[PDB]
Amino acid sequence: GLPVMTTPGSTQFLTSDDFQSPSAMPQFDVTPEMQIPGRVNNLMEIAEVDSVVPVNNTEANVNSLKAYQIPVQSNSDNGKQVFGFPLQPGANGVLNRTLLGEILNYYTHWSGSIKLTFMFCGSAMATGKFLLAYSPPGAGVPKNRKDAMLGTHVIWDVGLQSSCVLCVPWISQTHYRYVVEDEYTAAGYITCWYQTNIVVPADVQSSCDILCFVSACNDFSVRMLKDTPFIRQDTFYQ
Amino acid sequence: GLPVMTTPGSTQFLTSDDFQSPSAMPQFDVTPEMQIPGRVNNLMEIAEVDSVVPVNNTEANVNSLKAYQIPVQSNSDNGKQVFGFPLQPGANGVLNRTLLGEILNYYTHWSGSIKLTFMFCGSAMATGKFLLAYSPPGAGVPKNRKDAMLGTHVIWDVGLQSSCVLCVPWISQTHYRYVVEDEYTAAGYITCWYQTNIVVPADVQSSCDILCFVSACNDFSVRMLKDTPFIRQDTFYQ
Amino acid sequence: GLPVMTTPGSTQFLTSDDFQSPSAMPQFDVTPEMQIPGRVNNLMEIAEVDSVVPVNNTEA
Amino acid sequence: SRSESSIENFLCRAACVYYATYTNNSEKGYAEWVINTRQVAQLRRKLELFTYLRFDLELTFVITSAQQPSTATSVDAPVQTHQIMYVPPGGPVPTKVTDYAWQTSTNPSVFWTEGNAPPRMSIPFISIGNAYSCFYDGWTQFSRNGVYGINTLNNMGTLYMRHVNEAGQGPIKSTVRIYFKPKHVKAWVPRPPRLCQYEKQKNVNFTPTGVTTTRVGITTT
Amino acid sequence: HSRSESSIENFLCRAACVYYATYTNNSEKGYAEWVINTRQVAQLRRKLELFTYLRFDLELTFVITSAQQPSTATSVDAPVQTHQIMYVPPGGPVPTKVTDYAWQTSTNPSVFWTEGNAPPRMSIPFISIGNAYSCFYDGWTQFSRNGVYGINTLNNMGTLYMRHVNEAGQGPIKSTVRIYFKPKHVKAWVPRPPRLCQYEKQKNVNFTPTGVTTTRVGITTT
Amino acid sequence: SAQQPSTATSVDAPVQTHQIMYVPPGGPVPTKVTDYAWQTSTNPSVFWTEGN
Amino acid sequence: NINYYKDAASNSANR
Amino acid sequence: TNINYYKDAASNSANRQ
Amino acid sequence: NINYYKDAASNSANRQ
Amino acid sequence: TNINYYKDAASNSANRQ
Amino acid sequence: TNINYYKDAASNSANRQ
Amino acid sequence: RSITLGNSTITTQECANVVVGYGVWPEYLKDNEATAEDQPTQPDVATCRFYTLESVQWMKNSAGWWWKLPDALSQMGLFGQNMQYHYLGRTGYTIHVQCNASKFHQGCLLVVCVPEAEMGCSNLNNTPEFAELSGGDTARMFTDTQIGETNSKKVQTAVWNAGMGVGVGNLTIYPHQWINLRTNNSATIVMPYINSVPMDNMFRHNNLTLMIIPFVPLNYSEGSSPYVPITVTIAPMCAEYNGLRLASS
Ligand SMILES: CCCCCCCCCCCCCC(=O)O
Repeated sequence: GLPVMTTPGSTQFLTSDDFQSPSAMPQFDVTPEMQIPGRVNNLMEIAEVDSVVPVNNTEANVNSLKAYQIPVQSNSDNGKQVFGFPLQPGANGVLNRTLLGEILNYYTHWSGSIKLTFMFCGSAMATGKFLLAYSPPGAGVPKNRKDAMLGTHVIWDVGLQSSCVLCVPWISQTHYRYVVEDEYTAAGYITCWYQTNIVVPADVQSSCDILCFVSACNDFSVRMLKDTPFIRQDTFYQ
Repeated sequence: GLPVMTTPGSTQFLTSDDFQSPSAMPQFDVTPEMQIPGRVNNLMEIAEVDSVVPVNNTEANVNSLKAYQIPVQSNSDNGKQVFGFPLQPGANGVLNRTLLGEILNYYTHWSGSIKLTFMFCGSAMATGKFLLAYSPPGAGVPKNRKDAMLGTHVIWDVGLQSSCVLCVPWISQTHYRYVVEDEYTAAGYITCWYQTNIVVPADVQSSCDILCFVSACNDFSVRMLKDTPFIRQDTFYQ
Repeated sequence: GLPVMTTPGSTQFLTSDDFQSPSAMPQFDVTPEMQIPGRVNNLMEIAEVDSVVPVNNTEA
Repeated sequence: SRSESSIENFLCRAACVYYATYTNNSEKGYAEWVINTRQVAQLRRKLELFTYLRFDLELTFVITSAQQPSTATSVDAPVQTHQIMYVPPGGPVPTKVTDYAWQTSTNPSVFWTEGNAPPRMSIPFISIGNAYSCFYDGWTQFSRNGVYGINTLNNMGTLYMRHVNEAGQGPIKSTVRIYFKPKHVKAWVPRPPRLCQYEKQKNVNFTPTGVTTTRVGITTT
Repeated sequence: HSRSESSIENFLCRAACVYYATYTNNSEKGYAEWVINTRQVAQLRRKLELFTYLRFDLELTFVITSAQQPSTATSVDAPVQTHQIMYVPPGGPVPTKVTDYAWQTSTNPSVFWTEGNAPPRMSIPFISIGNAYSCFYDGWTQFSRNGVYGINTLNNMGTLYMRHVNEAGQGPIKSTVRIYFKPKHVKAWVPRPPRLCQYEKQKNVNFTPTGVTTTRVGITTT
Repeated sequence: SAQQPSTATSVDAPVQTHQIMYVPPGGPVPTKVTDYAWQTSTNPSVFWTEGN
Repeated sequence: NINYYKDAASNSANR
Repeated sequence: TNINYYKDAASNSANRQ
Repeated sequence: NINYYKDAASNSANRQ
Repeated sequence: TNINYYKDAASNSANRQ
Repeated sequence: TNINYYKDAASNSANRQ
Repeated sequence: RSITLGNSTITTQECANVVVGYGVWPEYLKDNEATAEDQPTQPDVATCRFYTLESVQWMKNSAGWWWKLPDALSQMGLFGQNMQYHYLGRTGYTIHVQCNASKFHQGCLLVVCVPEAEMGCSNLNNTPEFAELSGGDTARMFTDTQIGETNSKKVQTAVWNAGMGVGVGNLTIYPHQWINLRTNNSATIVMPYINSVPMDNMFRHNNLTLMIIPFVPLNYSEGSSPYVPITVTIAPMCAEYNGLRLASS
């Protein structure tokens, strides 16, 4: 009879506990292992994979592939916004259902840079230049190309490189940011503008599309495991 | 099945217990540490900090900065005690709300010497001399400068020393004293008297003020943690 | 989850038991000791001292 | 660090997979459940993030009982004890509260009395293949007919539940909640997360939903 | 001699009731919820507020006690009652009813505890986004210097839900959960004056001015 | 503990828990069963459930 | 870290 | 004698010394 | 002997 | 684990290795 | 592998080995 | 002697002693403690220099004054310009409160620098207004009496509680000096960056609040000059700005 004193926490079933339990099938010969391709070890391995972004969240496009298409055209003006969304990877609809956003919604905090890859799916004869800009928070969304130019930006020639990567850095007051929207963990605004109008030849369509892809960089991590809001249940499925 | 015998105290939640508990967030990567200025390691680090003493607790002055002002004036007399409070750092109203007294009110026992710093805020032309005396208990509060002069006393000449620090020593029958009032653990009386009247020239004010500061010396300690009587609640604040 | 089996006598308060218990006042700095004269270590030290005997227990 | 985003930490948290009820009244007062992981939404989606998995399990049972209405005077019920029996595919099946199968000469079973720590029980990787299959793009019959889906692979046996004590003058209804906790996990072939809400436990059947939540214009910030 | 008991660890590392709430047996929506802040109670708040920035792990102790409520049935027999405490980190799904899917806690940590046993306890790490917990915040939530002013622009710690896992008892039972915080491994910075005026609201410093100290008659009074 | 006489029907009493608080000389003192002092932020106290 | 059970399934998580 | 049983540092007792 | 608690007051009596 | 708490061999665990 | 936990010999197990 | 920084060289010096915050001299953010991955802008001379704010008058009735620090230099020169153009900022300060009277004057000021001076309201069910808490180059004043409850969005400026519900006589815990006109002419406090995060936005968060509270009131006999001003001169030190973009107040 070893003297013992029970401490608080006894008789407790903590969902996130890590205790050993006696096995119900002792000496069960598990079927040997096989080297199956594509072993995942971390969810960031998934978060680092490019996935198409529905920048055109318009109600009519959301139920179609049109959501992923960013329209571009040869226009008569100069410095017309192509698109703009806030830097809410886990909250805004543009990113919340991306691969990255889906993973983020299982966690509470996030930190790291983001790769936005833009691919010009127009004719081989089309040319043009665009301004891809990341404006940190504090100043409103850039209203004109002049405003966007004062922040982190990139000049993308579609003729030279049909694909272009904009790497949004981690510029934050804190080490992490809330996956959910908080004006404290503000993140910024991402805008695209015409740098030089889409010039096209004769007998070529002047209206083309661009595709947006999101991935996480090498300096990206998530914290505080939690449940996703995306899945909901009313009665046991059968 | 290792034989075991639970002793009294099992299934017990003692507020001041120090057992290990299972983590609810396993493998949480804490946000790193930062070298923030002003590290506190002990509450005596705070108790050692000078804070202004409201020696003039008078009903009308207590709701104004006038409480911290010790009136001094040019006089026709001598002796003429300027102030006197008992040496109850944690009980009497003069000291219990000081920095030192606030800390002492979270403990039951105290022991050590006390720094009483007196700063003269009169005109640069005023001069004078005061007797700062600590009279241990056993005899009533010193009634005249003659009586106060027998106990520990200090002659402070205002003119060479704008400020003067009196280190009230620890003269007690016991190793410690009660923070709360008890005639057993008596501390004494601290009085001040005119040693030589405040002499002032023409066309400058003859009435000046003094500020009093309380801190702990290098040999001061507190014991038996407890709740403070100062904070009170009747409902959950919202 | 270490396997354990509770033996008879658990959750028992024996007046004359000698177990360790968790302190309610952690890190309490006790007042130092003083060499007070006449320390007793055993009650036989008292029993060995001569004391007057009431041999004349007469009621009065 | 990405510590908490490892697959072990992602999946190694207890999750209620199913709960059923049984009563002290009648002789059919036993409960039963065919073991699948697709009746519940949360854990199912977490696992469906991957195509093939392999892991051990920590099973924790949360059993709660409740007094049911009665017309008798003074219902003083003693502590309630329960039996949880596992019938692997092919074993005998309890048909009544008082069947011989409950002898569990071989079938593992837990006997647990109310008011103590929930019973817990670990189980190894009990699959026939070299990994659990989360999806199956095939049939059960070689004729490309019969059954289509993961319900051709799922064959993990049944779980029966009963009161060990005998009823008195007042009925007692109890609810067992089974909790799965994958330990020592290995995953392969990740796949897009579930978008449309689940409709059936035995197949992928979905009703189409939109890609994302909507805003007005591409500039809507 | 030693100042041991006056270390910050000893000062703050004692359990303290930060909040307590109630829920009912069958009821209809008989679940409880609490947005986690440390400013609803006076004692713990003052101890923490003696410093501007803090950093520590937490020991959570739950004291859950139930009581029979009046009923009309003859001799109601209480079976042992089990409770579930679920933590919903900010952004997670929220229980809308006693029988919600959120209670499945596939990911959200939660405790299942049966009455009559040792109080459940859980340690939790330093959950802050910054390099220290902030006791005070002299700023706003919006960059337009508008919206909210104070520490409630920082406080985002998620919600804490409480329910009976047992249910349907022929007689009603009301339960009271009491949450207890105990800072472990504490680090404090920038001490500040103790609170003088009584606390008024949990979401701001707002106070009603009070005098500096208690009063005496004369400066020589003893 | 002991059941005291009562007038209503079907006393189905759940488990009883008790608190023992130590108020050192000078600390706030409970004036009611539901006082703020019972928080025992500093004052040592034990919470114990009957039957253990 | 010492394991008390003969079966690998009885072990704690691989952390 | 003080041995820590849990894999997470937050689970440890206070730094009383 | 082996002591489980950090404070000497928690130790058993000095009978040996 | 390599232990046995009881003085009689019948008290020991099964020979499952 | 049995040790004695109590300070008095009367607390020990029986003389079975 | 003198203290020369960035084209500005205040000389107020007489042996004396500069109170260096919490024992920490301001320094630039270390690569070990940073998270903002973009390279900062360090204007140095152009920003780290002595900006002298508006002067205030010390009166026989004055209760005290306060300034919020980022929003005190918010409009002053290139410090303010970088502040407007950047999302994140980090600075220490050298604060120099200058007051001079004559030998025939008397009085004493407490000059303290409160980090995180969150202030309360008179109407307890709301928070004070931005303009009530803040005064650009315009010291806001404490009051001699409790302000009214009816006031919807005003700051409880009763000095004896410092607008923070605390004991004004205990403000000495924050880095401070005394300007005793008997023996003193100025006060100099070198404050380091005080915050829970390595960098923060400079409009949304006033990391520090300077408070000048006369503990012994000004007095003087008839004839001695009656207008005694107090002049505040603050100099950013080791200023860093991150996240360049558009600007807005
Ligand atoms: C929660 C624990 C609180 C216990 C505090 C009780 C302290 C009383 C000590 C008894 C002193 C005995 C003095 C004597 O009679 O010689």
